[PDB]
Amino acid sequence: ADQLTEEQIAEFKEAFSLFDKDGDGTITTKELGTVMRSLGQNPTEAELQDMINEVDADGNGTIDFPEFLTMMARKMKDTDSEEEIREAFRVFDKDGNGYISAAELRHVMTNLGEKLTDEEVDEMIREADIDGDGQVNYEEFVQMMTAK
Amino acid sequence: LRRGQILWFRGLNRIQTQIKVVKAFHSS
Ligand SMILES: [Ca+2]
Ligand SMILES: [Ca+2]
Ligand SMILES: [Ca+2]
Ligand SMILES: [Ca+2]
Repeated sequence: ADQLTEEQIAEFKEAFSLFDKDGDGTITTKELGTVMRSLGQNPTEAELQDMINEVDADGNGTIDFPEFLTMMARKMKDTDSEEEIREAFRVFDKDGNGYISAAELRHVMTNLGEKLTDEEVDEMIREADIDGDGQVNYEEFVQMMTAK
Repeated sequence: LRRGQILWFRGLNRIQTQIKVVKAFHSS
């Protein structure tokens, strides 16, 4: 528990609503599995049980706030920003044709929850489209992800 | 658009988190 400033409860609160589908005040097997599904994986039902049981200290079948912080305090794992670099490409390149297709990008919105219109879908593409080839190459992808 | 970094990048940032939560469950 390295979080002693109030401000941090404030931050954590917002975070809770991120996975709380039914805002029941508890994390359940249903909402757990939905979010992972978004990760592009097809976990089996038994996965919901095995995973929840491991974190569920009180054996009540769900994860509450106290059980939440314990993990957050020890969840300081260092992810090399590179881990998501190459991997993020494979997801976008659905058919692995060596290029990022517009149809493939469209699905990305759904994951981020941007609910972009046709206009904005085309707009983003223009930004990376250094040439009127109508497709986004690996080089263009990097230029855009070159944030920090 | 200038500074198109915000639009593109924003989404990248969330994905890092996506799996930050679950890693706790798996434990490597
Ligand atoms: Ca919930
Ligand atoms: Ca519990
Ligand atoms: Ca493709
Ligand atoms: Ca291009």
